[PDB]
Amino acid sequence: MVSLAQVRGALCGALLGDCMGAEFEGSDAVELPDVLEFVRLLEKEKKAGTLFYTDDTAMTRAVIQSLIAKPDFDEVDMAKRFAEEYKKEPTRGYGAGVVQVFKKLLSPKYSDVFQPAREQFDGKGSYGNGGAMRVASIALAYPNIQDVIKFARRSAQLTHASPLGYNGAILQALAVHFALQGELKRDTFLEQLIGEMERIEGLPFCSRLKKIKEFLASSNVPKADIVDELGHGIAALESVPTAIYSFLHCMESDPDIPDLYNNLQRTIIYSISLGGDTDTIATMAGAIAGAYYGMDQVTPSWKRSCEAIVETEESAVKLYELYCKQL
Ligand SMILES: O=c1[nH]cnc2c1ncn2[C@@H]1O[C@H](COP(=O)(O)OP(=O)(O)OC[C@H]2O[C@H](O)[C@H](O)[C@@H]2O)[C@@H](O)[C@H]1O
Ligand SMILES: [Mg+2]
Ligand SMILES: [Mg+2]
Repeated sequence: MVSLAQVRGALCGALLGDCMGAEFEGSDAVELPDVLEFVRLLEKEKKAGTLFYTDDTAMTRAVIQSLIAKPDFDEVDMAKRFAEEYKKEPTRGYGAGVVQVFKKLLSPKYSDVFQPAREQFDGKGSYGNGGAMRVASIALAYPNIQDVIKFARRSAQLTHASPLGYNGAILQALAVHFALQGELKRDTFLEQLIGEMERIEGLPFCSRLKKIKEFLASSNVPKADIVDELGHGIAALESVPTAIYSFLHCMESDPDIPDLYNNLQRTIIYSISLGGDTDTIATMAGAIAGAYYGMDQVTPSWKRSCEAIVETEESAVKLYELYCKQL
């Protein structure tokens, strides 16, 4: 049985990764030293709430409010909350494409809430990581893996109609789902994910999960190799496996990151140090780590720095009660 500490951990880990990663997003200059300096400064900051969240968290909050309002899952309700959140705070950092989905949903013209997403990119759909950046809460609300898969897919398909986009969301939901199942050994965790994605894809995501297995079996893998083989990009394929790798890697000491940081801290630091799409890779890695290690590794000095931490903690309690009702 999942603990309150795990649901809280996942949501706070997602918030921290977004808030902390946001400062570096789209840098091909961010290096580990920058991130370590940022963290030391952040811990000494006298004012609370100095880091604002981005679209990653804005959409997360909308997903959560939809699940609480309509716990059997209502994609029409969720689409409306996404569109209305966009309209209310359009500057949070959304992808250039997905804005058009929100505009179409806000218009009177579409009865099918999935149709705007299908029309994206000449009808091929978005392959971006926006479906995955917000999907953790599906795994926190629905214990049954079949529900996690079908609702991750549908939640993603409101904006991301490409199989790369919505399979990336499924993968991220499954990573959170398997992280909730306890002391899970690295090898078991990957076997669980590969098992599910082979069925779902069959294989681009499986191929990357296989590379992850190879990397974890090596030592001192340079950042360059991770970036080159897994990616650090806005495409789901180039970010969701990378977030999973970050989590798995950070289950053990990293030679470049001081051991005074706990595993969840290490995970967020490491994620951000890979550069590229840093808010999204760290929000995804942070969700997984939070689910795994729980709220005991979300420290007071870190969490107080984030916009909407109190609202986030309150929403975790509500999600936990939905999870418990689903049992
Ligand atoms: O099919 C495609 N063809 C061509 N380009 C594609 C395609 N799918 C995604 N993209 C690219 O991926 C981008 C993002 O996808 P989309 O517009 O659907 O938004 P999405 O929400 O996927 O972007 C999420 C990212 O946005 C913020 O950075 C946020 O923090 C996160 O990193 C698009 O603007 C395109 O550059
Ligand atoms: Mg963002
Ligand atoms: Mg991002």
